[PDB]
Amino acid sequence: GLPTKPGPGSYQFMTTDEDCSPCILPDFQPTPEIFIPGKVNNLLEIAQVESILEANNREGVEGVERYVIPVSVQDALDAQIYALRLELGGSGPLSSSLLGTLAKHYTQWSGSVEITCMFTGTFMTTGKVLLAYTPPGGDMPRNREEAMLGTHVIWDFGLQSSITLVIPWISASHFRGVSNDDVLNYQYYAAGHVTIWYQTNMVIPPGFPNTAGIIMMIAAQPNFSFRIQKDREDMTQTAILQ
Amino acid sequence: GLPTKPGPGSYQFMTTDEDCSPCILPDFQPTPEIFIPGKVNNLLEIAQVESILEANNREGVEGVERYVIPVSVQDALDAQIYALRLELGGSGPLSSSLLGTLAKHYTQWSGSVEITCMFTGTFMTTGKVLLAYTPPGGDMPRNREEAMLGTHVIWDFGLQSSITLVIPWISASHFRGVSNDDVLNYQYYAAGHVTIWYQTNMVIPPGFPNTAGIIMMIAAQPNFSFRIQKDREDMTQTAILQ
Amino acid sequence: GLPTKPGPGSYQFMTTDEDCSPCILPDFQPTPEIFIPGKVNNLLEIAQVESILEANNREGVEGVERYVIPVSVQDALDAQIYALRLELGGSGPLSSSLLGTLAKHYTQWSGSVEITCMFTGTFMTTGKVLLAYTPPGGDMPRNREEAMLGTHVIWDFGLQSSITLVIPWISASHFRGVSNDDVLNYQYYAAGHVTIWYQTNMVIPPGFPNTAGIIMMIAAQPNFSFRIQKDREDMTQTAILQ
Amino acid sequence: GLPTKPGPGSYQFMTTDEDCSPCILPDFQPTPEIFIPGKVNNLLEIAQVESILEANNREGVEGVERYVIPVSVQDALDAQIYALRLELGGSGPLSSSLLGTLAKHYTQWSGSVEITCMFTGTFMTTGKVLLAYTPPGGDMPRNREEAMLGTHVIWDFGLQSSITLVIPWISASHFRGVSNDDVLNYQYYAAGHVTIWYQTNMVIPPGFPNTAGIIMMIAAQPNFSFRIQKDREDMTQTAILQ
Amino acid sequence: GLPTKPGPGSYQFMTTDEDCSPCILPDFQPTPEIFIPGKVNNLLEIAQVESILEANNREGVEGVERYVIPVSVQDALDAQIYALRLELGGSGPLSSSLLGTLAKHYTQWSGSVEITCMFTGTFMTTGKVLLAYTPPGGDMPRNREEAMLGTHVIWDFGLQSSITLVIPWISASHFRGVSNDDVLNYQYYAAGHVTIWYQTNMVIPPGFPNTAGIIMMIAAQPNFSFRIQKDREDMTQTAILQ
Amino acid sequence: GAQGGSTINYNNINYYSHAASAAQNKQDFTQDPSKFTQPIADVIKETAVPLK
Amino acid sequence: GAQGGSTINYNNINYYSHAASAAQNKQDFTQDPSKFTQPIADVIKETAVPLK
Amino acid sequence: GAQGGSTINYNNINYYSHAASAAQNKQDFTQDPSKFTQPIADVIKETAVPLK
Amino acid sequence: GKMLKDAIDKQVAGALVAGTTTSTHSVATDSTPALQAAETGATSTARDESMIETRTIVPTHGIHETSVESFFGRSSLVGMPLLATGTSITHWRIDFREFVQLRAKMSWFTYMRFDVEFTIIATSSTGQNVTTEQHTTYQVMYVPPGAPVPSNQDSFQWQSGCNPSVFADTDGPPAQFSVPFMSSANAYSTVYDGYARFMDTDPDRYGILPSNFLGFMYFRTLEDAAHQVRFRIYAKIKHTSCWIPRAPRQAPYKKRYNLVFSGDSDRICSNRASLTSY
Amino acid sequence: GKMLKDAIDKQVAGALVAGTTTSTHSVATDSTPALQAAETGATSTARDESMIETRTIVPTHGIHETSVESFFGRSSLVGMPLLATGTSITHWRIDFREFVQLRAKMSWFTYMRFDVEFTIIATSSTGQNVTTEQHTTYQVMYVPPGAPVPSNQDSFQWQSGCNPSVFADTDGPPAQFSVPFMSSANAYSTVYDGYARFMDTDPDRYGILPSNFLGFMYFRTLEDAAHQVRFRIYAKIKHTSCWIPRAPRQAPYKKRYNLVFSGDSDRICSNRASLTSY
Ligand SMILES: CCCCCCCCCCCCCC(=O)O
Ligand SMILES: CCCCCCCCCCCCCC(=O)O
Ligand SMILES: CCCCCCCCCCCCCC(=O)O
Ligand SMILES: CCCCCCCCCCCCCC(=O)O
Ligand SMILES: CCCCCCCCCCCCCC(=O)O
Repeated sequence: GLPTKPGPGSYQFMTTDEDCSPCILPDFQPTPEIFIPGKVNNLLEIAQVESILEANNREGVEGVERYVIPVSVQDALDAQIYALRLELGGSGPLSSSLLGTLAKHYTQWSGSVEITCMFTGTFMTTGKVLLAYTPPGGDMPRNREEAMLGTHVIWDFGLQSSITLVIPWISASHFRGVSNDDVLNYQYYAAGHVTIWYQTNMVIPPGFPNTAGIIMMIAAQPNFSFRIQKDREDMTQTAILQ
Repeated sequence: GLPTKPGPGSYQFMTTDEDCSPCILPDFQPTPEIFIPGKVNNLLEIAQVESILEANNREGVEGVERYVIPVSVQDALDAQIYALRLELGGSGPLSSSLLGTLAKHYTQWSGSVEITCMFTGTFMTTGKVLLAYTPPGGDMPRNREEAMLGTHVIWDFGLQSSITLVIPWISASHFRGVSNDDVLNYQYYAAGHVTIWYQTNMVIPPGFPNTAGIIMMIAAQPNFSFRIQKDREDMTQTAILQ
Repeated sequence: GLPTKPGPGSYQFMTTDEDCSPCILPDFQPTPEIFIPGKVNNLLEIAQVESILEANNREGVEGVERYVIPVSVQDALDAQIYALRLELGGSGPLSSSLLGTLAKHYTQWSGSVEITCMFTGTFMTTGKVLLAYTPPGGDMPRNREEAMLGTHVIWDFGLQSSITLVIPWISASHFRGVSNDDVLNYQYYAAGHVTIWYQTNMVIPPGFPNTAGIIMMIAAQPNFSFRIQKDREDMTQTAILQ
Repeated sequence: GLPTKPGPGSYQFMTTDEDCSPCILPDFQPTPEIFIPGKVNNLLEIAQVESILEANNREGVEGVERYVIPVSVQDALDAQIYALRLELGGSGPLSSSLLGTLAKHYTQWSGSVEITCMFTGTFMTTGKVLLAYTPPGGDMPRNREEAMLGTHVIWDFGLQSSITLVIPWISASHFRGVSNDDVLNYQYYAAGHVTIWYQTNMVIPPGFPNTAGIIMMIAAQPNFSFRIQKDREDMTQTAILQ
Repeated sequence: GLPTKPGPGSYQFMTTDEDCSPCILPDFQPTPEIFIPGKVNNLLEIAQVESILEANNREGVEGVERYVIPVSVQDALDAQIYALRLELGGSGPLSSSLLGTLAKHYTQWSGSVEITCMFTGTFMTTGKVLLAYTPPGGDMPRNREEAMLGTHVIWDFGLQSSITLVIPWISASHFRGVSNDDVLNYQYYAAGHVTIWYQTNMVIPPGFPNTAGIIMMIAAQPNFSFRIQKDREDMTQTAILQ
Repeated sequence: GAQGGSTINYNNINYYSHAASAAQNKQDFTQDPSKFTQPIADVIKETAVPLK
Repeated sequence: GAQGGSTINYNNINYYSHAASAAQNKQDFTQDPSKFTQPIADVIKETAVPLK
Repeated sequence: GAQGGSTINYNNINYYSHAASAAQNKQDFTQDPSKFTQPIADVIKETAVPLK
Repeated sequence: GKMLKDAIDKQVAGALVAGTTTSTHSVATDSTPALQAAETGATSTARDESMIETRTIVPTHGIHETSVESFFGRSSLVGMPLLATGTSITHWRIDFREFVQLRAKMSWFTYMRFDVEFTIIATSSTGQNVTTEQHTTYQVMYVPPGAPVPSNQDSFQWQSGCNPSVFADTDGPPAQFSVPFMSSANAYSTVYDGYARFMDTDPDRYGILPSNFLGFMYFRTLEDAAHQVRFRIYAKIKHTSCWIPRAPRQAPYKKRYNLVFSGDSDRICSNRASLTSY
Repeated sequence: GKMLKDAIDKQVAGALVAGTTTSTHSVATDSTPALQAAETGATSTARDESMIETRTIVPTHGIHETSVESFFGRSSLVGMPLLATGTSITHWRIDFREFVQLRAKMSWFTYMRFDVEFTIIATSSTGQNVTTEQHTTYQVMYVPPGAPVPSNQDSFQWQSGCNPSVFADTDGPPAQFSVPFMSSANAYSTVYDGYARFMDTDPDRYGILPSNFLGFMYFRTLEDAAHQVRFRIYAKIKHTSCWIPRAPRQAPYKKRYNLVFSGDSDRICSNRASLTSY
């Protein structure tokens, strides 16, 4: 026999092993692969697809209505429409989206994200909106004067119903932590703020609905990636399923 | 010694292993192989051989008589001769044939089957018969009008004693389940119906036997195969044989 | 380390293993091989050497005399000299010869055997002898008329003292079983009969010895072989030797 | 399976093993390596950097002052400034330097060492100093007459503030022991003496500071090396750190 | 993982194993090899060096005197000087020599041996000596007439102080056993006798020392070798050394 | 075979001396079904009438 | 040998230094039965009478 | 390396997919001690006076 | 190297099932593929394409799971001798007829030529048959016909100078070994229409072909057992040639050495009340 | 590589048995193949073809199971020393004469040159000899003639600085090791018609060739044994040369170091009542 020295790690089972193993049915010949539409080779093809933010997460809003941010006729200038901490982890609105639910399976992320907004008011309803991205270091911008100092787009309601604010990868490091784990101070990875402001006002003809909606949508850009698989927090069980 | 890492599955015995193993008689030199007629390399050579269906499985029929379906002079038009659920599994008439007994050793099947019928009446006895195959979705056809809507052959009794109804592989999937396992809903794999009808009538000269027989025979076509070996249900023992 | 999977048969000791194993004296340099006469490479070189049958195995004959079959002046015609069941196993006369003792170490045999007989009467003593080999199926031949129907040689006593009856390999199968194991019905392998008869008579001058001898000798032909080593029955011990 | 013979040392864990081992994250793709200044490939690049000797190790001197050897105006001729046993081990002044702290991690050393001295008196302060290296065999030199018989440099205070005494590798063997382990008689490896003497005197203008300092510095030459890693004596713990 | 079958001898430790094994210090770089005089590659270079026989092993002789065989003026003719059983084993005079002490480490020996004798009498002392080697089979030769029948040299005392009797390898077998193990009858390997006789007489001038000495010396010839290492009998201990 | 479809492609490596030690053979061998299905002196082509 | 008939064909691979470590030899060596069966100065061809 | 002197010569054979699985690297890499010993804009050759 | 090329056989399972050619309608008196004659003993020659209008189907299904090698090429139980503690010795007569699954699989053929891989699992238990701890070597000795059988645990027959033996541990990995085709005949016989002996027609020697019987495996522990040991003997049939297919066994097996069956109720498939409904 | 080619020897067993040529009838006075003369000491030269009318037979049978290598090339028991708990030490004198099966197989030849593979199985048991649990290292030391023997379990001889030793576990896999041909002679001798010593003709040194005796194996446990250990020592003879075949042993063996036999009833095969019937 060939002299050998089995070493440490002998007979262990690692769940991420990449080893060949004997087939219990070595003569089996599977059914052919047929053409099926929509073959996926990499889950970042899904992450680049837009999905709707559960953006209207105010206490008391249930169901489909959590998907429409209110936008109204204002009686005061430069008012705020929306505020959102840029986070792939945690439990805020981004966490339940396609990108957010993929991020639940991963520990680290990098790359640019885009947010596409669609206005749902009547044809006759006009308005201009400021969408701002504030890099980290401080708090959420308090007024439109402070928010405009950051990356921002200005949206004119019109025939083209939707706008994109690209949130570019602006970062001290090549990767950030998905989670906000407190004991581990993963707030170190704070990724900034997204805020929405009235650039002029929502204006309506007499007797029209004085309230309309924005449907926010989010997706990853082609420069985006995830590392380190991890267990999804909110997919649990207390018993074996029967 | 060469450093190694024995992994999981070490020292297990799998009954389908394909491994070399030391010969307890390494100097033995066997007797030559001689020519013998009828060498078999693949059990689908047996499955393509016709065998007789135990088709007359009515309660009370014993022995050789279970192999002859009665055919009589009818006093009414368009009567039914036979009905059979197309099934390689279970315990109906197909289960005891050569193809059916091979199917007892396998879990899945695909391909076309043929049924050859031989009439055994006197030379002077005439008749025409309709043999129908109904694809699944409903019940057994209730009358010859409904059965004729399917795949079917029409048989004229004459010098050529026998007919073939080819039951073609008509199937949503590439393979079906052999068994009808209830807990697992293998009725999903229902494969249709075979029925036999009088196309005209059996007609005899005065004082001849008013009853004759069909001997049904079944075999696999060359497009047929089996997968997944499994234990035969009805080959059991309660004790070691002595 | 190289990933491995030790399988079944790990750490077993099989007595017929063919494996290399570490040498406890790896620097030793043995004495040269010198020429010695009579090198043996294969035990069938021994089996082709003639040896004497313990042929006179009658109850009461002891010692060297068991090696001489009596041959006498007969007072009746066509008398029998000897009878012997052709068997490499068991405990009859062939079992103690060189070929028989080698067969004790083996389970199966094939090939032709020869029996050489040497007459030991006086120069003046004459005779003719019939040596018969009867293929199996029945009993020992009862008279010289029945024995002559088989393979046989007729021996004339003269200057050339000896004769060969070649018992040719006549057999339904390529090999026979050495043993006559009853529980296993190895009598299936019955190999026939050898008998010796007076072809004329032994004739002597007045007052000569009226009894002389045949020394029977046996050996294997070059078409002979053995299979399956097995333990020798009669080489036993009840205690460790001291 | 390939026949094998696991030998001695099977399943042991040696802390200095050089073996490949399965990666628990085989699909991970690390962040790129960026340019960082000051990449170190070998700890002897650190050992060739000068560091300050904790040379004024007199009982009662604390803090930064342990780094300045006093030098004064003498009232007598040929006085001694400093004495130091040449030792990379133990606990004397060399032990806390960069070279000495690296030597704490190693068992054996070879090569030349250099000592650079910097005078810190006023611009107007003059002096000449004798720096001596005495190879082993005896004691520390008792007077400047005895010390001068060895390797030595003579230092003139002036514009170039510093001097080097190169302590050359002078040794019966290719390597010495770092430690002075008594039970093992590692005093066998005694490496000699370094002493400093007034070659003339320190001379000052009227009313200047009559005391100044030498800052001693040490480093390895390019012909220096260490062998056999060993545990650092003075880096201990009584409890797990929390 | 590669399928394997560890066999018998797994995990054993054999003291003569020739296997590679992991180095506990894989980065160590040893000191160079320097030139040293007298490098030995094979212990038979030592065995070919002459050493002094402890030849005067008479009861009562202690110390250096055991190295000088007495030689005297004889008052009778053809007297015996010395007798010695040719043996590399046992405990007689050859056992404590360089060749004998090497033979203590080995089980078997072959080859020619030479014995060199040096006379130590005064310049004026004359004599002739017969040195005999008797091959085995009988006893020690009893008189010079019997001893001369063997291999022998005749030594004339003179300017060349020394003589060689070559004891040639004369032997039924290629090797002999070193030991005289009684239970194993290693006296089978008896290797003969060496005896020394006065060929004429020792003759002296008046009043000279009437007794002088022979210093016997022994060594192996270039055709000599040893096999099978074995433990040295007389190098023992009752306790661990402290 | 790191996969063609229904083609298993194996290198049987026997480590022992006797051929009987080798693992099981994975070749597909020739099928002659007609020694059992058409065991008749005169061939009957499918399109012909069998008798006469 | 993945099988010719009665031909066992083996590659004896010794992993150790000493030839004595190798497994058993599977060669068939020359048979000279006649040094034992015909050990006589004058050859006697089968068709001849032996004596004279 | 069956021995040159102070030259260890190793064939690192990684059996696993990820480079991180490989054993430790035995190469000697370039030493630039002067980024730490001579970290000065103007080189000072040994035989010169350092200041001025 | 080419010498190592001798120990490697590249062997391929890529035989496919038959495909389907498209066909169209046929109205003629020329070609009558559906008319058959089962009297000849030939199976029907009619195919799909000649009976209905077919599409084209490219063959994709393999046949290898029904190759004779694959069908027999797995391990099955064939012997379960129990070693008691009173004598610490047992044996198993070597044939594949104690356990019905392998025997019924073999009943599809008349003559079979194969090699065998044997696998032995030993299990120790108490008198009440609950698993228990016992570490001991055991010895399996092949005893061929005519070799003297061991009568005790300490019999000097277990020397094994000429019988091959395997030694393994009760709580170690399973013993495993291969065996060439050993019959004196050129194949084994699954069924035998003859007598074991000349000059004898005893019913107990009808159907007994002694060239199928290669002898015995004998089993002891190397010391006297503290607990009973059960050996499970598995055989995998390999390198398989098969001739002459048969009607497979349908009635249950009753005896080890003959085909006796009950045959009280002559039927195999289940009954129904009417042939024209299920 | 060619260097690895040195460690591989391609070796072939393909020698066949002799075939048969067809022959026809012979009526002549020319050729008399059946007339023989056993007095010469030559075996009969007559063949099948010259005695009867033969068909042609192509040779198909191998001869390799009776090659001397195959006949000796398996392991057999040769020593069974028992290590008691009182001293925890035992030994076995090294020769193949305690157990009769290997000795009788060797008795077919005079001189034999071979290597040996030794295999040692250790088994622990109680005083009543029932298997028991005991995990301990043991040491087998080769003690050649003239090396001092250990007298206790803790003797400093077990240092083993020059004697080779094998250390293995009682409940581990069996120790196994090979040995070259070690005789001072150019072969071993199965039988010796001489004396062990000059100047001595004691019957106890007749037939004793001390060049067959290479010494002792000594056995201790590395601690004091709790239960007795039985070592079973197996030898497989390999790389075998054999000279001068003999009449094989027929009477049972009685003593380890000589050929003494009973010889009370001079016969080997069994008796019958009449030479002309069975
Ligand atoms: C120890 C020598 C290593 C040789 C083994 C190489 C791997 C075995 C070959 C397997 C060939 C069929 C695998 C496949 O392609 O499906
Ligand atoms: C670890 C290196 C792997 C080399 C072993 C390759 C397999 C051994 C060769 C066996 C040669 C004879 C086999 C045979 O054809 O019957
Ligand atoms: C299982 C494949 C065997 C390949 C391993 C061959 C031996 C490893 C190479 C070691 C190279 C450095 C050794 C050295 O020369 O010091
Ligand atoms: C233990 C080594 C030699 C044992 C030989 C076993 C060979 C078994 C083949 C059995 C074939 C006949 C099967 C049967 O009679 O039912
Ligand atoms: C333990 C290592 C060295 C032991 C040497 C064993 C060699 C045994 C050969 C025995 C040959 C003689 C056989 C006999 O006398 O019956």
